[PDB]
Amino acid sequence: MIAPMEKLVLAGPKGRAKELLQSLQQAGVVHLETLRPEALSAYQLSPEERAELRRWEAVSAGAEHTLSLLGLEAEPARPFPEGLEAAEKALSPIQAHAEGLTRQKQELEEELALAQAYLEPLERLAALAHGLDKSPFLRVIPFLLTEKELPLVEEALRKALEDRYLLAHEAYAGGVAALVVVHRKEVDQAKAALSRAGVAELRLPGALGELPLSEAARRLKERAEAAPRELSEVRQHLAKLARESASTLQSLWTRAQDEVARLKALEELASGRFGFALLGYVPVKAKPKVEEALARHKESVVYNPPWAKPFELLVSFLNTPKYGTFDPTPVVPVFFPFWFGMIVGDIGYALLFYLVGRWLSGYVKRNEPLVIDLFALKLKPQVIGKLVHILNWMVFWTVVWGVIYGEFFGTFLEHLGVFGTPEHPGLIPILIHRIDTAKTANLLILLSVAFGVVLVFFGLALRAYLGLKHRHMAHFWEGVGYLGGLVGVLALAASYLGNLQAGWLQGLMYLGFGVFLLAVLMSRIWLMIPEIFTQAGHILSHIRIYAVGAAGGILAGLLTDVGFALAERLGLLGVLLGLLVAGVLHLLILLLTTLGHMLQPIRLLWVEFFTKFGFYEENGRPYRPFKSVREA
Amino acid sequence: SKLEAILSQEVEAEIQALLQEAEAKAEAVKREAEEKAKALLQARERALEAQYRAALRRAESA
Repeated sequence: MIAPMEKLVLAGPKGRAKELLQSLQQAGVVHLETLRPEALSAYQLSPEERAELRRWEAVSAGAEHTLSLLGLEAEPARPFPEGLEAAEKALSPIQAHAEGLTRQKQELEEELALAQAYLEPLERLAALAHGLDKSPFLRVIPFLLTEKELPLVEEALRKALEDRYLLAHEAYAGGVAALVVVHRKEVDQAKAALSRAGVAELRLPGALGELPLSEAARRLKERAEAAPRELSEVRQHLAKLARESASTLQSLWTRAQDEVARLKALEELASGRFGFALLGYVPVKAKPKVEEALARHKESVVYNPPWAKPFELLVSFLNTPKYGTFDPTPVVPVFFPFWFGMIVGDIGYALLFYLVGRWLSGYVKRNEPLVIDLFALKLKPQVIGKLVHILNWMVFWTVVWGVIYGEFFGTFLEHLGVFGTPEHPGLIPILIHRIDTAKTANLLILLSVAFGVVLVFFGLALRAYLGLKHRHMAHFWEGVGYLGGLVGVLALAASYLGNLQAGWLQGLMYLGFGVFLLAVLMSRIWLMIPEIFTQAGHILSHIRIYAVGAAGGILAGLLTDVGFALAERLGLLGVLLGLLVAGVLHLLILLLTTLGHMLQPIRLLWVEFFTKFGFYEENGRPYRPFKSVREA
Repeated sequence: SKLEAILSQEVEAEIQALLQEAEAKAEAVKREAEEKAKALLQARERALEAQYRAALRRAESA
């Protein structure tokens, strides 16, 4: 259709544009536009085109509107070749009919409601009133009043009317539907009595409010009766319109929308590019080749194994450029051992999380609902669940390996020579727990420390690469320069870590280590010296975060002592299962906390990443929140 | 490039239609003149012929 000399649109990160542009040139494409800046020159546009487009928009919108009144909206699937005019035409009869039913249907509901409310008090008024509704010789005034209010209005009336009214009420509960009958002559005084009071007349909607009550009542009664049945019919028809028309609506929708995009596309490019990515034009010899591949860096719109699997997807995301310094990707293969490896549980902690994974590949029945995680049906976005199968793999793996460092843990919390712990007793493994014991514990703590060290190096090294390959001497020196300090830092720790080694051995070396630092920090000149203290907080942080990942972990395993070996009396094999009153609970409590746990790692990681150590999402900047990023 | 080849050829086809029209606007003029002239000689052939026949008539009458 439109773009008769025919469009391809590619979209993306701003930096990639030249490389993208090159990929597009290769494909078989011709007449590549705009190519920096914008504003095509005899390949633009006219409102005629726009008008026709407007017609597609009208249909598009219309299909949605009608779909709306019914309820739901369509999904990307099968458009189909149409007349645009045809599409517009198509929409009209069906929509109007459905819309018509809708229009009646709300009106019916309202009718039903109103009628229901009014009929009974009005009936009460009518019953008192008869003979005198008619008369305008005499006048009668309906109003409803409640039974406290029965003295207050009665006083207002009494003052005006005296006794020249005879004053009537009929009950219907919640008050009595009331009449004053007065002479017609007395009418203002009577109405005024209501006015002083603030008591209100049962005037009702429409013609009905105005009426002789008895007669009015008949009509009102009829509405009450009629409306639910009427509603049923209309509702059936509407329901009927969904059942049949939902596919129809969709096909139209898909078409109309796509067309709307398609049309739009032509219009924006016509004028003025994607932005920083790239359009262009093909004769139909050029047209088949071009779309299919042209290397992932971009989004277009058309006219061992565990370790490979999400990473494989990160290989492409390596390839998106911006600079000669290396790009986002690393996070997923970097996380995994520790991620899993905070989880260091036992029979009742870690080792049952498989069941949950088995409820993501098998499911559950025993409470309300779940059916298939692959079909990800939900209380809050379904969609996501289908997408995050990449995550479903990593999670199934997370538990599996996590269970396993729990089982590493139960090597050292079973076996009778290693600790006092049973090899496999009459209660349960991991029984009178002892990794808590300070010396044993000390080792597990110190275990945590190491991963933090890795991170110190990994980040600053990447800074030196930043300036290396983005060429900034400023970045280079900054990333490199801090390492000048480091030998001396290692000295100071060591004098306590070995209690000896340095700090008075390599502390003479400290005297020279401190100067080396400030040399190239000084080469940039840098009044921006002070910061170096703050860097000192960070190292310790790695330790602490890991430390907690251990400690809170460890604590968790030691909580299964007070979960399942003991928690009232001392827990043997019956009071043990008097703890099982609590035991089921502890699983769900355990569930809550562990969501908490993982996020520290990533926070940790983010400290490094968004100090621009390998990552060009960071406080914005193309690429997008890391939250969204790593998951594929 | 196949696009610009086509852009040339088209504009060039557009030229071909301008010329063809212009030619026709010349031809119609050419043919107008031709009729116009024919019609004029006719008017004077008629009259003179008559003015002859009658004149001589007056010669006879004398």
